[PDB]
Amino acid sequence: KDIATMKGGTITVSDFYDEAKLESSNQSLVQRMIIYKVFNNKYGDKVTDKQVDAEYDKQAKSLGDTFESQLEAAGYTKDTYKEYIRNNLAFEAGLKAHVDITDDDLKTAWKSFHPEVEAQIIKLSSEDEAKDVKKSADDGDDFSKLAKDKSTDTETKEDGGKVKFDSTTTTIPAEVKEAAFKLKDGEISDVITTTNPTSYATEYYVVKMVKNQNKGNDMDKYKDQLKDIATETKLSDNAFTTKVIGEELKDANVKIKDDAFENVLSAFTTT
Amino acid sequence: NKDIATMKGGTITVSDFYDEAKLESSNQSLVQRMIIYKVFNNKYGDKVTDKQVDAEYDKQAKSLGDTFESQLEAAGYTKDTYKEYIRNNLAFEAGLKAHVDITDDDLKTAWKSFHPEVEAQIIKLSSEDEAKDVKKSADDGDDFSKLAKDKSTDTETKEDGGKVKFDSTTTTIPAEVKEAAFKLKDGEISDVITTTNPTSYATEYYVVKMVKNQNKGNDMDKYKDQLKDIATETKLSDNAFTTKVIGEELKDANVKIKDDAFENVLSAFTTTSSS
Repeated sequence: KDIATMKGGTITVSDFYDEAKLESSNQSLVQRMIIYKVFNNKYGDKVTDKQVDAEYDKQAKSLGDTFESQLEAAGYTKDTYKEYIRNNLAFEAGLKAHVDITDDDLKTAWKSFHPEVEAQIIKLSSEDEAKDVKKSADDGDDFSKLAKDKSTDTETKEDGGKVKFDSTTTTIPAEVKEAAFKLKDGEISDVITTTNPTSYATEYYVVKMVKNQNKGNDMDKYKDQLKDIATETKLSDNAFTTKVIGEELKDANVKIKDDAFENVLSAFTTT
Repeated sequence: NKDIATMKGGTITVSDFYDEAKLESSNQSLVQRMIIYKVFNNKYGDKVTDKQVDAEYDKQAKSLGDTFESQLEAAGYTKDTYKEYIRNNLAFEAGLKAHVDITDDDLKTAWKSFHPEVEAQIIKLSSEDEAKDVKKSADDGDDFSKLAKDKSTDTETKEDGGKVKFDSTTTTIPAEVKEAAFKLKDGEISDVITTTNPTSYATEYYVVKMVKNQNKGNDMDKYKDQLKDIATETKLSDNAFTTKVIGEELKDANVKIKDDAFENVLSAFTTTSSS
């Protein structure tokens, strides 16, 4: 009840509500809170604790030893950042449940798909460093040796910079996939400038092609994964998700009891 | 707690809303302001009257049209509730004012760029030719008042013969205008004057006739009441100032945050060790 007190006067949760319920930020909030609840009641069974754990783990290693404490900063606990993860997973489950892929959808996926290749990567923090490296590889230093000695991708460095990837591989920069796929077997890239998911990560890279793969004609060979890429595409359209969310709110018979949020769903329940 | 909404298996209560909202940064700031408002209201509230609330409401209302009434429903406010906001800011500023102790220096600064009240006439034109034409007219003769009535696009002043009274502090008059105006001797007509603003960006032109200029002289004591005013208004907008004052009043009110989720909400005002 009491959020704070002072000489003559108390501020309650109720007093806080009456103010907050006006704020735009809280319009958006109660919207999301309704959406999450509806999708959780419907698609929540499709999401497992294992997958929540998995997603937590993923993002945690991808965000430092400080993550634990970066959540204190964002007001979250562990168990409550999971709750957010569990909300997003059931949400996307729901969207996925409304995907019906078309021969067009597939064709679009295809047009820019590349199948899995084996390659070796050296990553450097400098431009000279990578320029210097490419000359080395030109001379004929063993790739794996240069990789072992130099690559700053500690992920791959001990293995001779061996990576496997396709057009969809997320951990690998776009400028890299771009250059790599061009290469014939045993051919070494030029230097490659890029940006990473960081927001400023201006890395450089050299690449050796181990096993390139041509995709051919009959797209049916890669139909299982084309279905996938295609599905991921739709899940990012707002025309799509708007519609889907629209449908599910209708399905769940959502009734706004507080006049203050009477308008909160209007973005969906409309023509 | 009340239900905010319901659906097939599931209710969202105010309580459920709270536990989520109390994390949001927006709501950090909110409970901050709400604590500050309450503290100043308990202390300086008597210094604010319903009349002054009404006054402030009225002011802003006429300054927005038939829009306003309905622009508040848009911002989630009622009339009764927008008043409560006005009453919160008035008691806030009351409190700040209560901590102003002006210095000889404060006054001196006010003085340095003060000009006392002058009587003048202003014609506003939306063209450059129009105003160039006008200045020749005033040069010829014809009553200033007449030219003002016929031409000035400032419907504010147009019916009065363009009579304005103002000083250095008058906000409704463009600074490039006050600049040119104060230079003028009595009965002297300005040159054309280009300027800005109005609707946050524009290019108006102005002609000015000086009716009664006033020199400020030496003894700054003559204008002590209004220098104190300018000075007071200056302090009320210093952050170092207001921070300190708000700091003090929270201390005075022995504010205790009962929900760990806002434990940090007053920290901007809790001055501590700095070496």
